[PDB]
Amino acid sequence: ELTQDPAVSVALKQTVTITCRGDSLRSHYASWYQKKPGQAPVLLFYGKNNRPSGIPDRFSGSASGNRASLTITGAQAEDEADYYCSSRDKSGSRLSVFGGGTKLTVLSQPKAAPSVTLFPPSSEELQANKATLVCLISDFYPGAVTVAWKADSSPVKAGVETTTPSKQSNNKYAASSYLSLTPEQWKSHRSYSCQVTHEGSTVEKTVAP
Amino acid sequence: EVRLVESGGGLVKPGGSLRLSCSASGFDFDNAWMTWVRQPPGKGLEWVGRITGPGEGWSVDYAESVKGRFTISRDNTKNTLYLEMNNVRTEDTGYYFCARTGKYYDFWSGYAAGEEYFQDWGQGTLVIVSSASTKGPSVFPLAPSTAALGCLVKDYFPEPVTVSWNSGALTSGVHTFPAVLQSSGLYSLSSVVTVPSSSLGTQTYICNVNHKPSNTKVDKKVEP
Repeated sequence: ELTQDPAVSVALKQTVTITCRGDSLRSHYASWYQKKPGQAPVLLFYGKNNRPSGIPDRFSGSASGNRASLTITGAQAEDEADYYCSSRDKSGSRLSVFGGGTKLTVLSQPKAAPSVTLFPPSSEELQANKATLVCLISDFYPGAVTVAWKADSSPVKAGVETTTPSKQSNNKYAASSYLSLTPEQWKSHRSYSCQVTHEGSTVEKTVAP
Repeated sequence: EVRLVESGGGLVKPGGSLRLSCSASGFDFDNAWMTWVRQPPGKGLEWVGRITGPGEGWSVDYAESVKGRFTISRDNTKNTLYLEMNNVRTEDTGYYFCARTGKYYDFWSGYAAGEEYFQDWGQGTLVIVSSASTKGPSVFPLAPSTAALGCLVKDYFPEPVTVSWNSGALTSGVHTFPAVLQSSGLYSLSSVVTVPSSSLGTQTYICNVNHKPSNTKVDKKVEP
């Protein structure tokens, strides 16, 4: 399995490195891919040092240990996309595996902290034997957040469903995360929190019955 | 000059079947290794499988989560590749890519020393998996505790739904968010308007939800 950081930001004309980690990388090289929304992926680098014709020289791949890295020197606005690493899953394996992907944002706007609003289950919904917490995240840049739901201070994993962030009209991104609970589960606890982390800062909103 | 076109996308119920076709041009297709890759919407890429040419015995490999259900075949006389999807599940949604695959080969080491890479990709074909065919939404009020109130639209298929507030009179501060597909295969979304706390009651706010495929219109007032 190959692991990549989900988000990376770079300023215009600067240098950034996206790194992929995995056990199989100690035996095999990694190919690197760029995918833009609504567009086919593009192979950027493969093998030890192999760059396809048409790929600008400012892209370059390196590898050491269990790590394979892609470097972009002098980043341009056209470099904003998702980047994926691919390799064998196991040494000598016949299969191939992709990495989680890394959203590279080339900064085009000031960094914006997310606005968060947490909504408890509506009374009518509870009368229908359902409970849905709605956490709404808007007005943030760059478009990458992590959402952690907590019942009291105990982490909650079941019932969570989160959308991938998408650009609003005001040029920033917006996302939503829904926690579905049984009506009994909502009544039992003192509080249910929605915590949104973005660029190293965490915002917490809390609801209670 | 190298062109790959995927086709066969559509909606299939769980347990159903569907064949994707990927037509190739501008290269010697008879020898090229071909790989299927899929991307769940808003998620990353997943390697599905690869089929080799006649020289390698038509050897095919499948990802673990897909083995036994999908079959890869090809018609070199027609320059097409097929992904045969059977016992299809909800996780199979939805964007499927065929890729021209290169590989390292050495006579002593075979292929075990090297890796594969997909030098060209098609644009993709979308496969949606869900038992639902047409389902109107349920609408619930998100009451205010700057204040914020909105509506919750739940359990509809297919997209789109359109949310307007006060029959289009209210547009400032309105923010309808993108929908989300649940594991059930249904969509839910929320639209919220943010107003100062003082004005919360002086004006009444009603959201208008319009799901055209099920031919439903829902109007729901929001009260504190």
